[PDB]
Amino acid sequence: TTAAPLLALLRENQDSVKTYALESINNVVDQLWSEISNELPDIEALYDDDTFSDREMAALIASKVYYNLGE
Amino acid sequence: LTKSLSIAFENGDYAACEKLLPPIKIELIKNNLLIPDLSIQNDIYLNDLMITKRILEVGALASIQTFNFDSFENYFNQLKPYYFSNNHKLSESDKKSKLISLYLLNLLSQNNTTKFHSELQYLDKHIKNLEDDSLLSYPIKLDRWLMEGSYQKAWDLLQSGSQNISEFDSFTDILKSAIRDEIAKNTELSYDFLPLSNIKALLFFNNEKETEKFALERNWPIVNSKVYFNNQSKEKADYEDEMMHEEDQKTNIIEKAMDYAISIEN
Amino acid sequence: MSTDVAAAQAQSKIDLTKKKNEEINKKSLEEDDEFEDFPIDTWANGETIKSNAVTQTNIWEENWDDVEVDDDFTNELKAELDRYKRENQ
Amino acid sequence: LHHSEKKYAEEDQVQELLKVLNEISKTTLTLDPRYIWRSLKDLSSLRNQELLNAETLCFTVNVLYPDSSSFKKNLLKFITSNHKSSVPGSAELRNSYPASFYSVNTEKKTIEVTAEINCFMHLLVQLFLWDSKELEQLVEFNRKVVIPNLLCYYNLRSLNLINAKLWFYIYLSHETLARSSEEINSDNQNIILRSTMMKFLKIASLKHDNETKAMLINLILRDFLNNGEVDSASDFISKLEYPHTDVSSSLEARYFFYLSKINAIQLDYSTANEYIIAAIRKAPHNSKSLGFLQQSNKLHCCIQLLMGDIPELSFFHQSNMQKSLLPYYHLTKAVKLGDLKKFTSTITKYKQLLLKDDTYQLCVRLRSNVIKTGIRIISLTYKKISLRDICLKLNLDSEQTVEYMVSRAIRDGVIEAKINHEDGFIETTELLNIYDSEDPQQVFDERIKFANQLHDEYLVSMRYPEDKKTQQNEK
Repeated sequence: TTAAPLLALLRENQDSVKTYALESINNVVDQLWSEISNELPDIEALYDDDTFSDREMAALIASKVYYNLGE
Repeated sequence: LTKSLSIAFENGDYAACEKLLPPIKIELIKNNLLIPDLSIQNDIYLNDLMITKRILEVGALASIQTFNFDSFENYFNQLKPYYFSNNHKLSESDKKSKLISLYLLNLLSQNNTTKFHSELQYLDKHIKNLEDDSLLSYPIKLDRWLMEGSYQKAWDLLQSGSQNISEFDSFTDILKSAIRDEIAKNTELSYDFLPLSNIKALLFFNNEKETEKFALERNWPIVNSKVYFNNQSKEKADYEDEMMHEEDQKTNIIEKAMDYAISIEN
Repeated sequence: MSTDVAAAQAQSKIDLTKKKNEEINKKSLEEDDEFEDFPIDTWANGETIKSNAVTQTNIWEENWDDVEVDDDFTNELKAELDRYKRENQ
Repeated sequence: LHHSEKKYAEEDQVQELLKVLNEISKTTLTLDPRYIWRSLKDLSSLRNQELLNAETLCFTVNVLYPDSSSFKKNLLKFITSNHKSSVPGSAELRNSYPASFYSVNTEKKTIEVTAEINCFMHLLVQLFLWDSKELEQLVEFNRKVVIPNLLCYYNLRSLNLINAKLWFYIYLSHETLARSSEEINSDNQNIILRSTMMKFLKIASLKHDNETKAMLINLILRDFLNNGEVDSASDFISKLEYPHTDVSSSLEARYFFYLSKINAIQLDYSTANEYIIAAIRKAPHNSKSLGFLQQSNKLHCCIQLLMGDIPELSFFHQSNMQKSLLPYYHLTKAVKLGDLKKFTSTITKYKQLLLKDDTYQLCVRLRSNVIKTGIRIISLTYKKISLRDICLKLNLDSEQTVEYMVSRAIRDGVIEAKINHEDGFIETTELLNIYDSEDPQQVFDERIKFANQLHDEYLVSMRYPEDKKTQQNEK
């Protein structure tokens, strides 16, 4: 099955779901990466706001995606 | 709470649905934490999953009315492989049928006809072969008439679809606007000019204020009481010449010979 | 077998004990033969003769109006008489 | 009888492998050591099957195993126990020489190079059970052998080559169960299966091993077609990373055949059509790709209709079979006349066939293109033809109905025409002479660039046979 449940959680505008999205994605960052790349911009957005503590998590996840592609 | 969302939809108050959504999305997390999200299925899992899905079903329809397309798309992605798996494991609702059909119309108006054709493949194996129609004919038929290129047939079905309710009334307005932008593209190459009463008939409009507004969006003077399609074509060509993405696509003859010469001498 | 026939595919990339295993891998991943799906399933086969050189798989070249019936003998016959009727009216 | 025949058969099997282990460990030359295994696989299996298939069990004990033994034994029991027929001194001999496996590595067990030998063994059993057919647990048992061999023997480029066949059969056995019926096992295991092969793919990138990368790619792509979740197949081909250095000609067809399907469902039928002709060019054929090649022809004809310019009636007669292309010959004809009723009768008739071949989705659009290609013969035949005359021919509602259909097609480029509403006729636009335009300079550019590339390539490939021969043992 696709990553389609995982991407949907990020887009949701309630702040508690955005935190939650990365907790799931983090596990499968190396296993699915050609289906988690649509809402990679959602993950770069969360870094910009300093009201998240998930700045750390957003970068951690983000770097790894680029290497999986082979960049 | 999850329950209050569901009875608010049947009452007919969708403003009410709309204002229970912000608490609803926090408990929707709790519901996800209950389940292992499709990696082991149990029978205790389905009693936990009824709490999960319920939110998605009610939430999804209610978003269509309230103009919350991001949330409708979000609730659809979560919900969908649940139905697909095991030919239904239950994971079934009457409300299931309405969501598939309204979701096909959603893509089409955005002009993700690409995704429309992908999305179809999935649903044919899922329910089109097995349970026959969930009101899937309604999207598929519009698609056919756009690809066929008859806009009369398609416009006629939208007129009727707003004389019917399945929530097709909420997507007809969008697919009216979407069809109008598509025919302007076709009609640049077809005509050089038209009477203002002819453009009016063809791109479907009930005022001449609409027809000229539409013309001047496509940068076609309405002078002489005739349109002038060629005028927009000139300005698209200039836009391209200013960029450096169009100059090397052409490839000039000085460039072709010199690059030809250095392969040999290499 | 379409534009780029079966002959050029055996002469360019030579059939070897080396290549057959790989070819098995093509067939299997697709899943089964679909040469043998049709005469079991349908209990019918392809086109057959109608006058010879018109239909049926052959190295005989064919027409592009093969499917169209020969009523042409009639149509020229009717063309003469009908033409006298219009001119001499 | 039995004791002798199995004795000699086990010891021969070990020796042939030990040499191709050695062969690959001497520089890099990927393709040739591989090819040895492909010719061998076919033969090793048929020899094991004659004289009872417990000739494999002697080989299975004469490798260090993680858990292959249990799975193999079960089959013997079932056709009546053959573990008293294959017995030690003829099923277990390490000897004091290597030609039934080296004695020094076996005792020490930390220098052992049993690895690739072991991979070739597993494959033999999986194949016999694959012929017979077993599902569900068969997927589990295979899957349980295969992962240990990555993990007890260290990974090399050399290791990935032969475990590239191991991957094929797990993946394949799960897809056939999946299309049989959905099941609680199938939904869950699909997640693991999809992900694990995607995980090896970047590791293959890191290796720089081009053969390995191609095989994992082809397998992921295929699952998306089978269950219709092609919303993924699209994201998969946004990226490109498919190599062509150590990738076989047989594989290059494989990529292009499936790629051709994804392009058809983004409704770009131009590069779909490109890759299906392309797929045949790379493809070899003898008799063992006969199923694939048949479907290659069928897919080409669907694509050509989607674009709006008919293939010929002669086009199917000059194909060297029409003996399964008999539905798609009928499809060329039905679109061709501009006849709607003929399209209804055939699509219902051949419904099961269309469903199987993943060509049923395209026929919802090709219902639409009956009329669109119906126009294409009439506007071509007659340069100027009234709006009303075309209402005659294709039995269309209104004059205005004509204008709409044609206008779409010319944005898609099918007609190449212009409608004039003040003089009440459609005028099919000219192509003119393009000899006085800059168009032939574009065609040549394609030709020139490909030819320069061939002169540079040959010079490199002078050198390559010379290396192969020098390494090779005397003749």
